[PDB]
Amino acid sequence: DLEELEQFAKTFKQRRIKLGFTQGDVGLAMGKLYGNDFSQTTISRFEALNLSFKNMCKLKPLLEKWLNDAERKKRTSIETNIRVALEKSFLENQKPTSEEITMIADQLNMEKEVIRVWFCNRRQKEKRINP
DNA sequence: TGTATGCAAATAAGG
DNA sequence: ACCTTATTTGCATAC
Repeated sequence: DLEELEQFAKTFKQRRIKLGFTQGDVGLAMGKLYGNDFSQTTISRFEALNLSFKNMCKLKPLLEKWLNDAERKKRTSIETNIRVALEKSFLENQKPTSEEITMIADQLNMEKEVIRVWFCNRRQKEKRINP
């Protein structure tokens, strides 16, 4: 429930730093503990209660565990120019075909997947511009 | 050097 | 497969 997490977040911040652990370590420690590591950003945000109640309830355990006991694909950096060609392409055809997508990943040196996702995100951005 | 944060990739859930 | 939709999560960078 509410306060329960309110506190856990706090005591966790104390114990963590006292034990000589940066959010950076804490994140990556869970890496060699569960598979998916957590960037410093997520750790910081969890401490500052800067996350959704659900995400907060989801993360408490994982962390809480780590605390006492101790006592995902890499983000593709879409470059400015590729982002442009992508935008150009989108302006011509919003919902590209699988093969078309493949064709683009081919001409733009990047993984096919990063493109399908971009086209889905773009269609989402588009909705926020024209409901 | 550690920590905060804005933008946007990537994801989970359900067709 | 692969979509929409809502949300989770990390890069990059300025305190």
